[PDB]
Amino acid sequence: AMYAIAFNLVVVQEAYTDIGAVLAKFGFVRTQGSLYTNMNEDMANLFQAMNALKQLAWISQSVRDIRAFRIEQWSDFTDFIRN
Amino acid sequence: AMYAIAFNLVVQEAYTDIGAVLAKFGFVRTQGSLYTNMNEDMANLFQAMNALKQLAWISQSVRDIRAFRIEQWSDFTDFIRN
Repeated sequence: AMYAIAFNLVVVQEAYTDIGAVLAKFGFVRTQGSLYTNMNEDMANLFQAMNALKQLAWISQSVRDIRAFRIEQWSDFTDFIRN
Repeated sequence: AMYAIAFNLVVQEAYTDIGAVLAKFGFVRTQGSLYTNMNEDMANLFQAMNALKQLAWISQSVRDIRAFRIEQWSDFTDFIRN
């Protein structure tokens, strides 16, 4: 299924870099904003991504809000908008 | 259900004007350039997208725009902030 991670930071580009690096290790790529998606893997993979983030000592003081969710009915409106 | 709109722009700026149109159909910016509405249906999302479409300049200045349903919305803030 399609899993997604979205967050709010308080820190910038470096933190976004280091978080993106941890998430890339589990197939989560920045798609549209501060939204990281993985269209392939399951919940165990999402949970390993979230454990890997926890490991980063500084993330608890830089992340205000972090959401993970399943995306369904992923739909492209780019053409619907470009007329 | 929970619906969301995510986009990539090229040219806070006109995030204001898109956000204003989307706020009219209950879509609020929640986490980045991600606008969410927990409440309404596909018809509401549809007229939100028509409302964007009518903006003259949005064709030049949107590269990618997705809409989708969110399920299993989960809060990992406590999970992380330990």
